[PDB]
Amino acid sequence: SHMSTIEERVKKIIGEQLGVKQEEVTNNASFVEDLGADSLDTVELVMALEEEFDTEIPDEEAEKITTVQAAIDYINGH
Amino acid sequence: SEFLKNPYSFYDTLRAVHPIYKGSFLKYPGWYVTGYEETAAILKDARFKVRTPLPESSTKYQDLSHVQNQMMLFQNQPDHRRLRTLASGAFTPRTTESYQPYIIETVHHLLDQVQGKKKMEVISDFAFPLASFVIANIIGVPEEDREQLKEWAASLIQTIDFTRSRKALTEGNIMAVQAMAYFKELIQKRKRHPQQDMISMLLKGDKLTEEEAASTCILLAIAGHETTVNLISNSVLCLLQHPEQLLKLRENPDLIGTAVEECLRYESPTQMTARVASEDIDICGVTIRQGEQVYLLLGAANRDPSIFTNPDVFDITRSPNPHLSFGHGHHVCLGSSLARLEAQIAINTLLQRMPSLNLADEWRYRPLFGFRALEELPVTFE
Ligand code: HEM
Ligand SMILES: *P(=O)(O)OCC(C)(C)[C@H](O)C(=O)NCCC(=O)NCCSC(=O)CCCCCCC/C=C\CCCCCC
Ligand SMILES: [Cl-]
Repeated sequence: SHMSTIEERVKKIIGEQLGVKQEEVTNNASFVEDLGADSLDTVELVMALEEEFDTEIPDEEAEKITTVQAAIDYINGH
Repeated sequence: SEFLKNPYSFYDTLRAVHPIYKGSFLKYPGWYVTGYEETAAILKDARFKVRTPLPESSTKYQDLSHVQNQMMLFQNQPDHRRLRTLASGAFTPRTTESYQPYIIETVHHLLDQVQGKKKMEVISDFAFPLASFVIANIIGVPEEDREQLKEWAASLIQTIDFTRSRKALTEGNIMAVQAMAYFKELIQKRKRHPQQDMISMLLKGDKLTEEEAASTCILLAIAGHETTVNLISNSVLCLLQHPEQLLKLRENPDLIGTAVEECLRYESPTQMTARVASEDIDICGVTIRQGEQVYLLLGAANRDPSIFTNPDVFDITRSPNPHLSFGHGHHVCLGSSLARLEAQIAINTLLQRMPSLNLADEWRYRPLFGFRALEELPVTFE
Protein backbone atom coordinates (compact mmCIF):
# COMPACT_ATOMS: atom_id res chain seq x y z
CA SER A 1 0.00 0.00 0.00
CA HIS A 2 0.94 3.68 -0.36
CA MET A 3 -0.36 7.23 0.09
CA SER A 4 -2.43 8.67 -2.77
CA THR A 5 -0.28 10.12 -5.56
CA ILE A 6 -1.27 13.19 -7.58
CA GLU A 7 -2.20 10.97 -10.55
CA GLU A 8 -4.29 8.65 -8.35
CA ARG A 9 -6.10 11.61 -6.77
CA VAL A 10 -6.93 13.11 -10.17
CA LYS A 11 -8.23 9.78 -11.51
CA LYS A 12 -10.28 9.10 -8.37
CA ILE A 13 -12.10 12.41 -8.92
CA ILE A 14 -12.68 11.77 -12.63
CA GLY A 15 -13.96 8.26 -11.90
CA GLU A 16 -16.39 9.47 -9.24
CA GLN A 17 -17.61 12.36 -11.41
CA LEU A 18 -18.14 10.39 -14.63
CA GLY A 19 -19.16 7.01 -13.17
CA VAL A 20 -16.16 5.19 -14.64
CA LYS A 21 -13.62 2.83 -13.05
CA GLN A 22 -10.56 4.60 -11.63
CA GLU A 23 -8.49 2.29 -13.86
CA GLU A 24 -10.48 2.93 -17.04
CA VAL A 25 -9.20 6.51 -16.82
CA THR A 26 -6.14 6.63 -19.08
CA ASN A 27 -3.70 9.56 -19.06
CA ASN A 28 -4.34 10.22 -22.76
CA ALA A 29 -8.13 10.18 -22.47
CA SER A 30 -9.97 13.31 -23.59
CA PHE A 31 -12.64 14.41 -21.09
CA VAL A 32 -15.32 15.24 -23.67
CA GLU A 33 -14.73 12.72 -26.48
CA ASP A 34 -13.42 9.62 -24.69
CA LEU A 35 -14.87 9.98 -21.18
CA GLY A 36 -18.13 11.63 -22.24
CA ALA A 37 -18.09 14.71 -20.01
CA ASP A 38 -20.96 17.12 -20.70
CA SER A 39 -21.08 20.89 -20.14
CA LEU A 40 -21.80 20.44 -16.43
CA ASP A 41 -19.40 17.53 -15.87
CA THR A 42 -16.39 19.60 -16.92
CA VAL A 43 -17.34 22.51 -14.66
CA GLU A 44 -17.86 20.13 -11.73
CA LEU A 45 -14.54 18.44 -12.54
CA VAL A 46 -12.64 21.72 -12.23
CA MET A 47 -14.40 22.56 -8.95
CA ALA A 48 -13.54 19.11 -7.56
CA LEU A 49 -9.89 19.43 -8.63
CA GLU A 50 -9.69 22.97 -7.22
CA GLU A 51 -11.02 21.62 -3.92
CA GLU A 52 -8.85 18.48 -3.80
CA PHE A 53 -5.61 20.33 -4.56
CA ASP A 54 -6.43 23.61 -2.79
CA THR A 55 -5.86 25.75 -5.89
CA GLU A 56 -7.52 28.32 -8.16
CA ILE A 57 -7.50 27.72 -11.93
CA PRO A 58 -8.26 30.73 -14.17
CA ASP A 59 -10.89 30.14 -16.87
CA GLU A 60 -8.24 30.62 -19.59
CA GLU A 61 -6.09 27.80 -18.21
CA ALA A 62 -9.04 25.44 -17.71
CA GLU A 63 -9.94 25.95 -21.38
CA LYS A 64 -6.50 24.60 -22.34
CA ILE A 65 -6.96 21.33 -20.45
CA THR A 66 -8.65 18.70 -22.62
CA THR A 67 -6.89 15.53 -21.49
CA VAL A 68 -6.28 13.72 -18.18
CA GLN A 69 -2.52 14.25 -18.63
CA ALA A 70 -3.00 18.00 -19.13
CA ALA A 71 -4.83 18.14 -15.79
CA ILE A 72 -2.07 16.14 -14.08
CA ASP A 73 0.56 18.41 -15.67
CA TYR A 74 -1.21 21.57 -14.51
CA ILE A 75 -1.48 20.33 -10.92
CA ASN A 76 2.17 19.23 -10.95
CA GLY A 77 3.26 22.57 -12.41
CA HIS A 78 1.34 24.46 -9.72
CA SER B 1 -16.89 39.94 -2.23
CA GLU B 2 -15.84 43.23 -3.82
CA PHE B 3 -18.05 42.44 -6.81
CA LEU B 4 -21.08 41.89 -4.56
CA LYS B 5 -20.39 45.20 -2.79
CA ASN B 6 -20.42 47.08 -6.10
CA PRO B 7 -21.08 45.06 -9.29
CA TYR B 8 -21.73 48.25 -11.26
CA SER B 9 -18.10 49.26 -11.77
CA PHE B 10 -17.45 45.72 -13.06
CA TYR B 11 -20.36 46.16 -15.48
CA ASP B 12 -18.97 49.55 -16.54
CA THR B 13 -15.57 48.14 -17.50
CA LEU B 14 -17.27 45.52 -19.70
CA ARG B 15 -19.48 48.13 -21.37
CA ALA B 16 -16.49 50.33 -22.25
CA VAL B 17 -14.91 47.44 -24.16
CA HIS B 18 -18.14 46.35 -25.87
CA PRO B 19 -21.84 46.22 -24.85
CA ILE B 20 -21.71 42.61 -26.04
CA TYR B 21 -18.59 41.21 -24.40
CA LYS B 22 -17.04 37.85 -25.26
CA GLY B 23 -15.53 36.28 -22.15
CA SER B 24 -15.78 33.73 -19.36
CA PHE B 25 -16.78 34.10 -15.71
CA LEU B 26 -16.95 31.39 -13.05
CA LYS B 27 -16.02 28.88 -15.77
CA TYR B 28 -18.97 29.82 -17.98
CA PRO B 29 -17.94 31.04 -21.45
CA GLY B 30 -20.23 33.21 -23.58
CA TRP B 31 -21.42 36.70 -24.47
CA TYR B 32 -21.96 39.09 -21.56
CA VAL B 33 -24.38 41.89 -22.39
CA THR B 34 -24.26 45.19 -20.49
CA GLY B 35 -25.85 47.30 -23.23
CA TYR B 36 -29.49 48.38 -22.93
CA GLU B 37 -30.47 48.28 -26.61
CA GLU B 38 -28.53 45.04 -27.09
CA THR B 39 -30.24 43.42 -24.09
CA ALA B 40 -33.69 44.50 -25.29
CA ALA B 41 -32.94 43.31 -28.84
CA ILE B 42 -31.78 39.86 -27.69
CA LEU B 43 -34.74 39.39 -25.34
CA LYS B 44 -37.17 40.29 -28.14
CA ASP B 45 -35.48 37.97 -30.63
CA ALA B 46 -36.99 34.46 -30.53
CA ARG B 47 -33.91 33.02 -32.26
CA PHE B 48 -32.29 33.51 -28.87
CA LYS B 49 -33.99 30.66 -27.03
CA VAL B 50 -34.38 29.92 -23.34
CA ARG B 51 -32.75 26.73 -22.08
CA THR B 52 -32.56 24.47 -19.04
CA PRO B 53 -29.91 25.74 -16.56
CA LEU B 54 -28.53 22.18 -16.43
CA PRO B 55 -27.54 20.13 -19.52
CA GLU B 56 -30.59 18.79 -21.38
CA SER B 57 -29.74 15.09 -21.14
CA SER B 58 -28.13 15.20 -17.68
CA THR B 59 -29.39 12.64 -15.16
CA LYS B 60 -26.87 13.44 -12.42
CA TYR B 61 -29.63 15.37 -10.67
CA GLN B 62 -32.57 13.58 -12.28
CA ASP B 63 -35.36 14.99 -10.12
CA LEU B 64 -34.01 18.57 -10.14
CA SER B 65 -33.61 18.41 -13.93
CA HIS B 66 -37.15 17.06 -14.41
CA VAL B 67 -38.65 19.80 -12.23
CA GLN B 68 -36.66 22.58 -13.95
CA ASN B 69 -37.35 21.39 -17.49
CA GLN B 70 -41.14 21.46 -17.07
CA MET B 71 -41.17 25.15 -16.08
CA MET B 72 -42.41 27.76 -18.58
CA LEU B 73 -39.28 29.82 -17.82
CA PHE B 74 -37.13 27.22 -19.60
CA GLN B 75 -39.60 26.19 -22.31
CA ASN B 76 -39.79 27.43 -25.90
CA GLN B 77 -42.50 27.27 -28.59
CA PRO B 78 -45.07 25.86 -28.53
CA ASP B 79 -44.94 24.62 -24.93
CA HIS B 80 -44.19 28.06 -23.45
CA ARG B 81 -47.36 29.87 -24.56
CA ARG B 82 -49.56 26.98 -23.42
CA LEU B 83 -47.95 26.89 -19.97
CA ARG B 84 -47.84 30.68 -19.56
CA THR B 85 -51.43 31.30 -20.69
CA LEU B 86 -52.75 28.72 -18.21
CA ALA B 87 -50.95 30.33 -15.25
CA SER B 88 -51.66 33.92 -16.30
CA GLY B 89 -55.19 33.94 -14.86
CA ALA B 90 -53.95 34.55 -11.32
CA PHE B 91 -51.85 37.56 -12.39
CA THR B 92 -54.15 39.71 -14.53
CA PRO B 93 -54.37 43.41 -13.57
CA ARG B 94 -57.88 42.82 -12.18
CA THR B 95 -57.00 39.68 -10.20
CA THR B 96 -53.84 41.35 -8.86
CA GLU B 97 -55.89 44.33 -7.65
CA SER B 98 -58.12 41.89 -5.75
CA TYR B 99 -55.09 40.92 -3.64
CA GLN B 100 -54.73 44.45 -2.24
CA PRO B 101 -56.98 43.94 0.82
CA TYR B 102 -55.05 40.86 1.99
CA ILE B 103 -51.70 42.60 1.37
CA ILE B 104 -52.62 45.70 3.41
CA GLU B 105 -53.99 43.44 6.17
CA THR B 106 -50.80 41.34 6.34
CA VAL B 107 -48.52 44.41 6.26
CA HIS B 108 -50.28 46.04 9.23
CA HIS B 109 -50.33 42.73 11.12
CA LEU B 110 -46.58 42.30 10.58
CA LEU B 111 -45.78 45.88 11.61
CA ASP B 112 -47.95 45.36 14.71
CA GLN B 113 -45.68 42.59 16.01
CA VAL B 114 -42.63 44.88 15.99
CA GLN B 115 -44.15 48.32 16.64
CA GLY B 116 -43.27 48.39 20.35
CA LYS B 117 -39.71 47.18 19.82
CA LYS B 118 -38.07 50.28 18.27
CA LYS B 119 -36.03 47.78 16.21
CA MET B 120 -36.64 45.46 13.26
CA GLU B 121 -34.99 43.11 10.78
CA VAL B 122 -36.68 44.17 7.53
CA ILE B 123 -36.31 40.77 5.83
CA SER B 124 -37.17 38.26 8.56
CA ASP B 125 -39.73 40.46 10.34
CA PHE B 126 -41.40 42.13 7.36
CA ALA B 127 -40.33 41.54 3.75
CA PHE B 128 -40.19 37.74 3.83
CA PRO B 129 -43.35 37.02 5.88
CA LEU B 130 -45.40 39.31 3.62
CA ALA B 131 -44.14 37.75 0.38
CA SER B 132 -44.48 34.22 1.79
CA PHE B 133 -48.02 34.74 3.11
CA VAL B 134 -49.16 36.35 -0.15
CA ILE B 135 -47.86 33.74 -2.61
CA ALA B 136 -48.89 30.78 -0.43
CA ASN B 137 -52.41 32.24 -0.26
CA ILE B 138 -52.51 32.70 -4.05
CA ILE B 139 -51.22 29.19 -4.81
CA GLY B 140 -53.35 27.53 -2.13
CA VAL B 141 -50.71 26.29 0.30
CA PRO B 142 -52.08 25.82 3.86
CA GLU B 143 -50.58 27.91 6.67
CA GLU B 144 -49.17 24.73 8.25
CA ASP B 145 -47.05 24.02 5.17
CA ARG B 146 -45.66 27.51 4.59
CA GLU B 147 -42.37 27.11 6.48
CA GLN B 148 -41.51 24.03 4.39
CA LEU B 149 -42.16 26.07 1.24
CA LYS B 150 -39.67 28.73 2.38
CA GLU B 151 -36.96 26.05 2.66
CA TRP B 152 -37.61 24.67 -0.84
CA ALA B 153 -37.50 28.14 -2.42
CA ALA B 154 -34.19 29.13 -0.80
CA SER B 155 -32.56 25.85 -1.87
CA LEU B 156 -33.91 25.74 -5.42
CA ILE B 157 -33.04 29.35 -6.30
CA GLN B 158 -29.35 28.46 -5.79
CA THR B 159 -29.51 25.70 -8.40
CA ILE B 160 -29.62 28.13 -11.34
CA ASP B 161 -27.00 30.60 -10.12
CA PHE B 162 -23.39 30.90 -11.28
CA THR B 163 -22.33 30.43 -7.65
CA ARG B 164 -23.87 26.94 -7.43
CA SER B 165 -21.83 23.98 -6.19
CA ARG B 166 -22.09 20.18 -6.26
CA LYS B 167 -23.47 20.40 -2.71
CA ALA B 168 -26.08 22.97 -3.74
CA LEU B 169 -27.28 20.76 -6.61
CA THR B 170 -27.43 17.59 -4.49
CA GLU B 171 -29.50 19.44 -1.87
CA GLY B 172 -31.55 20.89 -4.74
CA ASN B 173 -32.39 17.39 -5.97
CA ILE B 174 -33.70 16.42 -2.51
CA MET B 175 -35.87 19.54 -2.27
CA ALA B 176 -37.10 18.85 -5.81
CA VAL B 177 -38.29 15.40 -4.70
CA GLN B 178 -40.00 16.85 -1.61
CA ALA B 179 -41.68 19.79 -3.38
CA MET B 180 -42.94 17.68 -6.29
CA ALA B 181 -44.34 15.03 -3.93
CA TYR B 182 -46.05 17.69 -1.82
CA PHE B 183 -47.70 19.49 -4.74
CA LYS B 184 -48.85 16.21 -6.29
CA GLU B 185 -50.61 15.40 -3.02
CA LEU B 186 -52.09 18.91 -2.82
CA ILE B 187 -53.29 18.53 -6.42
CA GLN B 188 -54.97 15.22 -5.51
CA LYS B 189 -56.83 17.05 -2.73
CA ARG B 190 -57.92 19.88 -5.02
CA LYS B 191 -59.00 17.36 -7.66
CA ARG B 192 -61.50 15.83 -5.23
CA HIS B 193 -62.32 19.15 -3.56
CA PRO B 194 -61.56 22.28 -5.62
CA GLN B 195 -60.84 25.46 -3.66
CA GLN B 196 -60.56 29.18 -4.42
CA ASP B 197 -56.86 29.05 -5.36
CA MET B 198 -54.44 28.80 -8.27
CA ILE B 199 -53.93 25.02 -8.06
CA SER B 200 -57.65 24.46 -8.66
CA MET B 201 -57.58 27.05 -11.46
CA LEU B 202 -54.78 25.14 -13.21
CA LEU B 203 -56.70 21.86 -12.89
CA LYS B 204 -59.79 23.29 -14.59
CA GLY B 205 -57.78 24.18 -17.71
CA ASP B 206 -55.41 24.05 -23.32
CA LYS B 207 -54.45 21.74 -20.45
CA LEU B 208 -51.63 20.77 -18.09
CA THR B 209 -50.39 17.43 -16.82
CA GLU B 210 -50.40 17.10 -13.02
CA GLU B 211 -46.59 17.31 -13.05
CA GLU B 212 -46.72 20.48 -15.16
CA ALA B 213 -49.13 21.98 -12.62
CA ALA B 214 -46.82 21.03 -9.75
CA SER B 215 -43.72 22.51 -11.42
CA THR B 216 -45.72 25.68 -12.20
CA CYS B 217 -46.59 26.00 -8.49
CA ILE B 218 -42.94 25.46 -7.54
CA LEU B 219 -41.77 28.18 -9.95
CA LEU B 220 -44.29 30.71 -8.66
CA ALA B 221 -43.45 29.81 -5.05
CA ILE B 222 -39.76 30.50 -5.71
CA ALA B 223 -40.45 33.76 -7.57
CA GLY B 224 -42.90 34.91 -4.88
CA HIS B 225 -40.40 34.25 -2.10
CA GLU B 226 -36.98 35.25 -3.41
CA THR B 227 -37.24 38.16 -5.84
CA THR B 228 -40.16 39.99 -4.20
CA VAL B 229 -38.39 39.99 -0.82
CA ASN B 230 -35.30 41.41 -2.56
CA LEU B 231 -37.34 44.20 -4.15
CA ILE B 232 -38.84 45.29 -0.82
CA SER B 233 -35.55 45.17 1.11
CA ASN B 234 -33.45 46.70 -1.69
CA SER B 235 -35.96 49.55 -1.92
CA VAL B 236 -35.85 50.28 1.82
CA LEU B 237 -32.04 50.32 1.93
CA CYS B 238 -32.04 52.46 -1.22
CA LEU B 239 -34.36 55.10 0.25
CA LEU B 240 -32.52 55.23 3.59
CA GLN B 241 -29.22 55.77 1.77
CA HIS B 242 -30.81 58.78 0.05
CA PRO B 243 -32.54 60.69 2.88
CA GLU B 244 -33.60 63.56 0.60
CA GLN B 245 -35.55 61.19 -1.66
CA LEU B 246 -36.98 59.36 1.36
CA LEU B 247 -38.25 62.63 2.83
CA LYS B 248 -39.83 63.46 -0.54
CA LEU B 249 -41.71 60.15 -0.55
CA ARG B 250 -42.81 60.28 3.08
CA GLU B 251 -44.22 63.76 2.45
CA ASN B 252 -45.82 62.61 -0.82
CA PRO B 253 -47.01 58.96 -0.76
CA ASP B 254 -48.38 59.24 -4.32
CA LEU B 255 -44.76 59.20 -5.51
CA ILE B 256 -44.60 55.52 -4.50
CA GLY B 257 -45.22 54.33 -8.07
CA THR B 258 -42.37 56.28 -9.65
CA ALA B 259 -40.17 55.57 -6.62
CA VAL B 260 -40.58 51.78 -6.83
CA GLU B 261 -39.73 51.91 -10.55
CA GLU B 262 -36.46 53.72 -9.78
CA CYS B 263 -35.68 51.18 -7.05
CA LEU B 264 -36.23 48.48 -9.70
CA ARG B 265 -33.84 50.26 -12.10
CA TYR B 266 -31.21 51.16 -9.51
CA GLU B 267 -30.94 47.93 -7.49
CA SER B 268 -32.56 45.24 -9.63
CA PRO B 269 -33.55 42.07 -7.71
CA THR B 270 -32.68 39.98 -10.78
CA GLN B 271 -29.20 40.75 -12.12
CA MET B 272 -28.99 38.06 -14.82
CA THR B 273 -30.98 36.04 -17.26
CA ALA B 274 -29.68 33.86 -20.11
CA ARG B 275 -30.32 32.71 -23.68
CA VAL B 276 -28.78 30.27 -26.16
CA ALA B 277 -28.37 31.06 -29.87
CA SER B 278 -30.40 28.62 -31.99
CA GLU B 279 -28.53 29.80 -35.10
CA ASP B 280 -25.79 32.20 -36.21
CA ILE B 281 -26.93 35.73 -35.38
CA ASP B 282 -25.41 39.10 -36.28
CA ILE B 283 -26.03 41.95 -33.83
CA CYS B 284 -24.19 45.11 -32.81
CA GLY B 285 -21.24 44.34 -35.11
CA VAL B 286 -20.59 40.86 -33.70
CA THR B 287 -21.56 37.33 -34.71
CA ILE B 288 -23.03 35.01 -32.08
CA ARG B 289 -22.68 31.46 -33.37
CA GLN B 290 -25.22 28.65 -33.00
CA GLY B 291 -25.02 26.99 -29.58
CA GLU B 292 -23.19 29.84 -27.85
CA GLN B 293 -24.49 31.13 -24.51
CA VAL B 294 -25.68 34.71 -23.98
CA TYR B 295 -25.82 36.27 -20.52
CA LEU B 296 -27.98 39.34 -20.08
CA LEU B 297 -26.95 41.56 -17.19
CA LEU B 298 -30.18 43.41 -16.46
CA GLY B 299 -28.68 45.58 -13.72
CA ALA B 300 -25.95 46.67 -16.13
CA ALA B 301 -28.42 47.54 -18.90
CA ASN B 302 -30.35 49.60 -16.34
CA ARG B 303 -27.25 51.79 -15.93
CA ASP B 304 -26.73 52.49 -19.65
CA PRO B 305 -25.98 56.23 -20.02
CA SER B 306 -27.37 56.30 -23.58
CA ILE B 307 -30.81 55.62 -22.08
CA PHE B 308 -30.63 56.92 -18.51
CA THR B 309 -28.91 60.28 -18.04
CA ASN B 310 -26.67 60.18 -14.96
CA PRO B 311 -27.36 56.43 -14.60
CA ASP B 312 -25.60 56.08 -11.23
CA VAL B 313 -27.83 58.74 -9.67
CA PHE B 314 -30.87 57.53 -7.72
CA ASP B 315 -33.75 59.81 -8.71
CA ILE B 316 -37.30 58.78 -7.77
CA THR B 317 -38.76 61.38 -10.14
CA ARG B 318 -37.41 59.66 -13.28
CA SER B 319 -40.16 59.54 -15.90
CA PRO B 320 -40.67 57.37 -17.66
CA ASN B 321 -38.47 54.50 -16.51
CA PRO B 322 -38.05 51.81 -19.19
CA HIS B 323 -35.86 49.57 -17.01
CA LEU B 324 -35.39 45.89 -17.87
CA SER B 325 -35.66 44.47 -14.36
CA PHE B 326 -38.70 42.37 -15.28
CA GLY B 327 -37.10 41.36 -18.59
CA HIS B 328 -38.54 41.88 -22.05
CA GLY B 329 -40.34 39.97 -24.82
CA HIS B 330 -42.25 36.68 -24.57
CA HIS B 331 -40.84 35.68 -21.18
CA VAL B 332 -41.43 39.08 -19.53
CA CYS B 333 -42.20 38.66 -15.81
CA LEU B 334 -45.63 37.11 -15.28
CA GLY B 335 -46.07 38.44 -11.73
CA SER B 336 -44.70 41.97 -12.18
CA SER B 337 -47.98 43.66 -11.20
CA LEU B 338 -48.13 41.63 -7.97
CA ALA B 339 -44.49 42.37 -7.16
CA ARG B 340 -45.03 46.10 -7.68
CA LEU B 341 -48.19 46.06 -5.54
CA GLU B 342 -46.52 44.20 -2.66
CA ALA B 343 -43.59 46.64 -2.74
CA GLN B 344 -45.71 49.80 -3.02
CA ILE B 345 -47.99 48.85 -0.12
CA ALA B 346 -45.15 47.58 2.10
CA ILE B 347 -42.91 50.63 1.63
CA ASN B 348 -45.62 53.30 1.91
CA THR B 349 -47.11 51.70 5.05
CA LEU B 350 -43.65 51.27 6.59
CA LEU B 351 -42.79 54.94 6.03
CA GLN B 352 -46.17 55.99 7.44
CA ARG B 353 -46.05 53.86 10.59
CA MET B 354 -42.33 54.38 11.29
CA PRO B 355 -41.81 58.17 10.96
CA SER B 356 -38.22 58.16 12.28
CA LEU B 357 -36.89 55.12 10.39
CA ASN B 358 -33.09 54.77 10.40
CA LEU B 359 -30.39 52.28 9.44
CA ALA B 360 -28.79 50.27 12.26
CA ASP B 361 -25.41 50.41 10.47
CA GLU B 362 -22.05 47.23 6.83
CA TRP B 363 -24.55 45.35 4.67
CA ARG B 364 -23.97 41.81 3.42
CA TYR B 365 -25.28 40.44 0.13
CA ARG B 366 -26.13 36.76 -0.30
CA PRO B 367 -23.61 34.90 -2.50
CA LEU B 368 -25.72 35.01 -5.67
CA PHE B 369 -24.49 36.58 -8.90
CA GLY B 370 -27.80 36.38 -10.79
CA PHE B 371 -29.67 38.13 -7.97
CA ARG B 372 -29.13 41.16 -5.74
CA ALA B 373 -30.19 39.88 -2.33
CA LEU B 374 -29.32 41.24 1.12
CA GLU B 375 -28.55 38.85 3.98
CA GLU B 376 -30.35 41.10 6.46
CA LEU B 377 -31.42 44.73 6.93
CA PRO B 378 -31.53 45.88 10.57
CA VAL B 379 -33.36 49.17 11.21
CA THR B 380 -34.39 51.35 14.15
CA PHE B 381 -37.49 53.53 14.56
CA GLU B 382 -39.81 55.55 16.84
C1 HEM C 1 -44.61 36.95 -6.73
C2 HEM C 1 -44.03 37.71 -7.66
C3 HEM C 1 -43.46 37.10 -8.97
C4 HEM C 1 -43.94 36.05 -9.65
C5 HEM C 1 -45.17 35.19 -9.29
C6 HEM C 1 -43.11 35.86 -10.82
C7 HEM C 1 -43.27 34.87 -11.77
C8 HEM C 1 -42.58 34.75 -12.95
C9 HEM C 1 -42.75 33.71 -13.94
C10 HEM C 1 -43.76 32.54 -13.84
C11 HEM C 1 -41.89 33.94 -14.95
C12 HEM C 1 -41.72 33.09 -16.23
C13 HEM C 1 -42.66 33.60 -17.32
C14 HEM C 1 -42.28 33.06 -18.67
O1 HEM C 1 -41.28 32.30 -18.80
O2 HEM C 1 -42.99 33.40 -19.65
C15 HEM C 1 -41.14 35.14 -14.62
C16 HEM C 1 -40.17 35.74 -15.39
C17 HEM C 1 -39.31 36.75 -14.99
N1 HEM C 1 -39.33 37.41 -13.77
FE1 HEM C 1 -40.87 37.28 -12.36
N2 HEM C 1 -42.12 36.83 -10.81
C18 HEM C 1 -42.31 37.61 -9.68
C19 HEM C 1 -41.53 38.69 -9.30
C20 HEM C 1 -40.41 39.15 -9.95
C21 HEM C 1 -39.51 40.21 -9.51
C22 HEM C 1 -39.66 41.02 -8.21
C23 HEM C 1 -38.55 40.34 -10.44
C24 HEM C 1 -37.36 41.33 -10.41
C25 HEM C 1 -37.56 42.65 -10.46
C26 HEM C 1 -38.80 39.38 -11.49
C27 HEM C 1 -38.04 39.19 -12.62
C28 HEM C 1 -38.32 38.37 -13.69
C29 HEM C 1 -37.58 38.37 -14.93
C30 HEM C 1 -36.37 39.25 -15.31
C31 HEM C 1 -38.24 37.29 -15.80
C32 HEM C 1 -37.84 36.88 -17.23
C33 HEM C 1 -36.61 35.99 -17.18
C34 HEM C 1 -36.26 35.56 -18.58
O3 HEM C 1 -36.69 36.23 -19.55
O4 HEM C 1 -35.54 34.54 -18.72
N3 HEM C 1 -39.94 38.67 -11.16
N4 HEM C 1 -41.59 35.60 -13.40
P1 LIG D 1 -24.27 22.39 -22.01
O1 LIG D 1 -25.40 21.16 -22.07
O2 LIG D 1 -23.55 22.90 -23.43
O3 LIG D 1 -24.43 23.62 -20.66
C1 LIG D 1 -25.41 24.66 -20.79
C2 LIG D 1 -25.97 25.00 -19.41
C3 LIG D 1 -26.64 23.76 -18.83
C4 LIG D 1 -27.02 26.09 -19.57
C5 LIG D 1 -24.84 25.43 -18.47
O4 LIG D 1 -25.22 25.24 -17.10
C6 LIG D 1 -24.44 26.86 -18.70
O5 LIG D 1 -23.83 27.16 -19.85
N1 LIG D 1 -24.68 27.75 -17.83
C7 LIG D 1 -25.34 27.59 -16.54
C8 LIG D 1 -25.53 28.99 -15.96
C9 LIG D 1 -26.89 29.53 -16.33
O6 LIG D 1 -27.24 29.63 -17.61
N2 LIG D 1 -27.68 29.92 -15.42
C10 LIG D 1 -29.03 30.47 -15.57
C11 LIG D 1 -28.87 31.98 -15.70
S1 LIG D 1 -30.35 32.81 -15.20
C12 LIG D 1 -31.75 32.19 -16.09
O7 LIG D 1 -31.55 31.44 -17.17
C13 LIG D 1 -33.12 32.83 -15.88
C14 LIG D 1 -33.54 32.86 -14.42
C15 LIG D 1 -33.75 34.30 -13.94
C16 LIG D 1 -35.23 34.64 -13.81
C17 LIG D 1 -35.62 34.90 -12.36
C18 LIG D 1 -37.05 35.39 -12.25
C19 LIG D 1 -37.94 34.37 -11.55
C20 LIG D 1 -37.42 34.04 -10.15
C21 LIG D 1 -36.93 32.84 -9.85
C22 LIG D 1 -36.85 31.71 -10.88
C23 LIG D 1 -36.62 30.37 -10.20
C24 LIG D 1 -36.23 29.29 -11.21
C25 LIG D 1 -35.45 28.17 -10.54
C26 LIG D 1 -35.96 26.81 -10.97
C27 LIG D 1 -35.31 25.70 -10.17
CL1 LIG E 1 -30.49 62.33 -1.80
